[PDB]
Amino acid sequence: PRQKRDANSSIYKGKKCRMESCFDFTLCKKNGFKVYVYPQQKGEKIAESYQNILAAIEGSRFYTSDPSQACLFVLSLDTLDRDQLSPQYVHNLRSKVQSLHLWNNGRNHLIFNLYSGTWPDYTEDVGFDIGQAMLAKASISTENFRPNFDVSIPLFSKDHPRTGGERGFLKFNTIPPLRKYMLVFKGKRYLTGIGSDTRNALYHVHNGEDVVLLTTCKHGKDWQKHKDSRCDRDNTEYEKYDYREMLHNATFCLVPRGRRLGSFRFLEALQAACVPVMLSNGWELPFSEVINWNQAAVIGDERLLLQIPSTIRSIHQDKILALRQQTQFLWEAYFSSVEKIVLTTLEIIQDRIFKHISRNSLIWNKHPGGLFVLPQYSSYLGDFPYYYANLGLKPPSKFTAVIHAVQPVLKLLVAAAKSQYCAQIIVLWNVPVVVIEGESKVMSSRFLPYDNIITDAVLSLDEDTVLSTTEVDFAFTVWQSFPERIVGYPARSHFWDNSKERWGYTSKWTNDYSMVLTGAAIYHKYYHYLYSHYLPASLKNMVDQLANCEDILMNFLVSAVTKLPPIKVTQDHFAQRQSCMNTFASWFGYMPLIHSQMRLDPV
Amino acid sequence: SPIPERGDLSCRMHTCFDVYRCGFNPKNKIKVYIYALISREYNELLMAISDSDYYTDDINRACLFVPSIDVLNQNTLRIKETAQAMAQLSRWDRGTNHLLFNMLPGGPPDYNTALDVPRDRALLAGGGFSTWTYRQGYDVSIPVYSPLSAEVDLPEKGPGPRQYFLLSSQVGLHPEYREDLEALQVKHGESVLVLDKRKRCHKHQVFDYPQVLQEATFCVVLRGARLGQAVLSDVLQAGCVPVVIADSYILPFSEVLDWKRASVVVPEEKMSDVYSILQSIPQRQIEEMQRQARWFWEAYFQSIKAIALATLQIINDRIYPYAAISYEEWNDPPAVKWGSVSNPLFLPLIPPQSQGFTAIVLTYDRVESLFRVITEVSKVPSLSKLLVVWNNQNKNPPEDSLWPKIRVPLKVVRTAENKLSNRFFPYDEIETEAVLAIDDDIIMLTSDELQFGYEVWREFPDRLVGYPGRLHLWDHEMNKWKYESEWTNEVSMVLTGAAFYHKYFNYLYTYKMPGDIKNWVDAHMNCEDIAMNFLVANVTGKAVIKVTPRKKFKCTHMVERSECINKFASVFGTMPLKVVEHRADPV
Ligand SMILES: *[C@@H]1O[C@H](CO)[C@@H](O[C@@H]2O[C@H](CO)[C@@H](O[C@@H]3O[C@H](CO)[C@@H](O)[C@H](O)[C@@H]3O)[C@H](O)[C@H]2NC(C)=O)[C@H](O)[C@H]1NC(C)=O
Repeated sequence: PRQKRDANSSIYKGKKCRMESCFDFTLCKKNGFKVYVYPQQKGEKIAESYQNILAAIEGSRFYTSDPSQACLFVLSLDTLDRDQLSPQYVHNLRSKVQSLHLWNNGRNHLIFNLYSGTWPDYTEDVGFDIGQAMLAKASISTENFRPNFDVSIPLFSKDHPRTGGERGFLKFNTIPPLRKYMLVFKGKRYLTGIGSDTRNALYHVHNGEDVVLLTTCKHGKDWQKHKDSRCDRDNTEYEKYDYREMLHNATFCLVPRGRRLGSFRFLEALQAACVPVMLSNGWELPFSEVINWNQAAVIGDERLLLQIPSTIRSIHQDKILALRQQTQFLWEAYFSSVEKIVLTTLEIIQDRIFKHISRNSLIWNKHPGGLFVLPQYSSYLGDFPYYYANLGLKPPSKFTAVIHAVQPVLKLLVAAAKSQYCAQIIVLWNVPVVVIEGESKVMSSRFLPYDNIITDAVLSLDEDTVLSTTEVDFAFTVWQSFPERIVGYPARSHFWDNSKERWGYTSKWTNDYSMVLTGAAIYHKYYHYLYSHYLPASLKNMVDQLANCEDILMNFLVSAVTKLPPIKVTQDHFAQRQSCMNTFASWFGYMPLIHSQMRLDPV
Repeated sequence: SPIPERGDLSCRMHTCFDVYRCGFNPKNKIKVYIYALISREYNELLMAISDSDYYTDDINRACLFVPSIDVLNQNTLRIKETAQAMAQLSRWDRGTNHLLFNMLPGGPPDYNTALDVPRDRALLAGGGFSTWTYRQGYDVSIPVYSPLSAEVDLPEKGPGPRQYFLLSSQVGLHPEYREDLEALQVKHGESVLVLDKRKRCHKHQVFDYPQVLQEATFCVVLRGARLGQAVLSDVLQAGCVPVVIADSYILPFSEVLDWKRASVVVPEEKMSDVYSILQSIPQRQIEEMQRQARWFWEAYFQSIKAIALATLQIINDRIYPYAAISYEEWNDPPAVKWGSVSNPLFLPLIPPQSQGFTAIVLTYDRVESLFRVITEVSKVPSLSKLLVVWNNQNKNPPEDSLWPKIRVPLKVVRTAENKLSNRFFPYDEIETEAVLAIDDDIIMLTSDELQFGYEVWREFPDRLVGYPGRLHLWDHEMNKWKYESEWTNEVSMVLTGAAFYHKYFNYLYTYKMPGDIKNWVDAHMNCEDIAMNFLVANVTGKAVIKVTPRKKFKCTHMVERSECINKFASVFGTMPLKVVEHRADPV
């Protein structure tokens, strides 16, 4: 009974910690998931990478300044590099962490680590006694991984982008997917130590035509001291390529174990669209408990090193295509920036609290990813616009009309009601018609989720926009073909100003468009939730203060989620929009808006 | 007699398993060897192993070992004797690759949630695993077999509304479980139904146990013994969504089966919140979970053969991850598989304008009209290459000097035969993604027309973009489909003439088409356009984008087209074409 649970909690509070033992679920106890970051002591050095991690946590929606409210804690001390020989190591950390008032043996603390171990026999030497804290370590061995407690995170450089995205390198999805080379590697080899056995045996499999692997022993004093009978030839062959031309011209990239199981080459391989072939035995891949890596890479035991090229050749062509596309999706979803990595770790932790409100194994491994799919809205895949082809479900045949009122509005209600696809009408004051009382003239409150909205599709329509019933039906039919986009009549575009280095907004006779305004637009109700529970309070508050720009942020969010342009269909105030767009781009890190020259019309 | 060491929790594939034994083979399936010697369950297990594609002889060739000693039930196992036998197995090798099967890892004095035999490195397929006694990439969690799945055959009742909401039919639960279930029943009533001690006895009421579960939309599976209950299989068979209230329990086949779509896991502390947890789930999700539970039972929980095959398949995917089957194929019922699309070009990338499209032009016994269209096509910007396929074998190609002066590298393909399906062959000379298939008779297209069509294709790389418009209608009098082109209020196909599509569609036409359409079309010299539209609609699962406010593109046909449409609908088992009423024209 409860005695057995208490005994299990007491006994397994060690290296074998799990959530039901080394965690306290009572602190979360709500949909609100909050993380507390310890204040900076202003007496210790801060690495740029940990600064980026803490900025991602602080600028996230899980950040709270009250230690009582949070149910997850992140230290402000530098823990990423635990190597004693590194110039970012922090001394006296073991006693420093025990002086913290809120440590509580690290019961609900999340610690980020990227490097561990010293020169002889690199191990998981975090230094300080972690206790009950679950660590989001980078290079985790399989036998040292807690199956559902720790998180394996990617290893990234200090120059890894904090908010922006690199967009990937797979611009052309060419068939055949094969490239000039078949399997490549260009990195150092170590004469003595641990983790060089697989790197020393690459010359057997080196071919020079399809499998080209180049290694150098020049890694310090041993550049000429203890060089073996192969360094000369290896170095002469090595100085023939660029490691960047040979990375973008290869179908598969080898990612073997170096000194540590993790490596910088993994993220480069995912960015380069080359399918990574992992050789490090006993490596927990980044988010392996959440991402299916058989669909995005090849895993091969380095004990069977010699016959790897035959196995890689035996991989079918369509499998290569699927792997190459999955690699790009994973890069753009969870690895493109430090913010994405940190939010992925926090969301994976959050999914362990309420097991009945979580993301299935399909949301994570399919577009658009788990970061844009919040399970608190619904754990059912049919309530999302993205998962109709994967299931056998057609898009909803009924929509809900929502009118934000601050006469044509009377004609508009009558015209919209006559539509055969209209089930209910909601009128916002700041077929059954519903009137909802408003408390403030907040014009971004028109994107709030409402319990009165039954249909998945929502037609947002301003009172001054007169729209015919046939036009409504045609727009809904078009939306049924593209349920994930915004389908609407009024469209505006964006441009880049070289004069001021600021994004611009046009609204007159443009040659194309990248935003469709929400004044006559149809979109899924889930984006009402995502507009509220994903966007930070700062942007929406600025929108409320300026009294515009809510629909621009709507288009920004939809473009970021779908990576596709909106679909237009047919048949002092101005200066605020530019500042709005610049702030939105600054927060997002890039410009999700995509130009489009298509316009759908009835036949 | 020698006895091995106790089970090592720090034992994974990369350390314990021997990958040298099963290196690589064309059919990427492991080889399983069986020792010659038992319960009827273990007999069915060995028979299933021996009658599968994983069974081999010549022990030196096999990669896995399954000893013929009954280990399924630990209540009468005689641990020491089993350890002596496993040591005596004469090929133990510290159990480097030996597979053990178990379903009740529980001891009367204490439940260890794992096999209590030494089994130093032996791989376990156990029915009950806790998160502390389960090795992540080494062990396999398997269902505990219930004889009822073979003893009684419940009717295949479809999803729908039921009399009871939450039902708990278990025997000998701990008193706290009974007290809290009674509290829920007295609080709600007429929905929560708890059954006392194959017959279930409620107060002055009797039910048949396998069939009473058909009357509930949620079924409770509690942790009372071994952390794994045979009631789970009965719950899945009956169709009710399981509610697992075990604290630290890893569900069977959780490595590949997604239980979030088929069950509800609630920690046993929040038992009074179970009803409120389940009330939040809408009806459609409940129906989907019922379907997934029934599919899981019929695919993996039905018999010992299913369990053995699934366990060996999981191990095979572990050994050869590159050849592993898909998680979608794993948890999708046949109905969902038929309905599902699984678009291969799923990556949402918009190609840059710096590339182009290789126009492929098909002619036979028509030269004076091929030239008039090649001249107009060559004017189009971003036309990287132009290929002309020469069907008529008796006639000779015109002189090279006679060909027009174009800005693009032209090439001519000499066909081995005269078949109209040769235009869809994936040519290694095509260095682009978009392929413009245009016919000689098609003349009323401008350079701006083709450029706009290509620009529209760039926004939809994974579907078919074409200028001509045809659709299909259904007639009740013939009870078949018809090919209709005279009028257009909706569209479902665009002719391959004047169409933009990805070269992957050419590859699909050439290789991945079913074995009937291609030969039928090569026989009939017609209906390649309809076949390509069918294939695109079936593989991509998306509609088709017309790009012209224009219908006239030229200066027993219809019966043959209707026959083609009906045959193509028959060979696919359904009609994958989707009717849309929108066309794309420039802003
Ligand atoms: C794309 O085309 C494939 C065929 O290449 C479609 O799969 C087929 O779907 C039909 C049902 O639509 C299946 O027929 C079923 O057969 C079983 C017996 O096996 C019968 O009991 C059912 O009542 C039904 O008649 C057919 O077996 C299946 N074939 C294959 C190879 O999967 C698929 O549905 C098409 N998808 C789309 C989106 O159009």
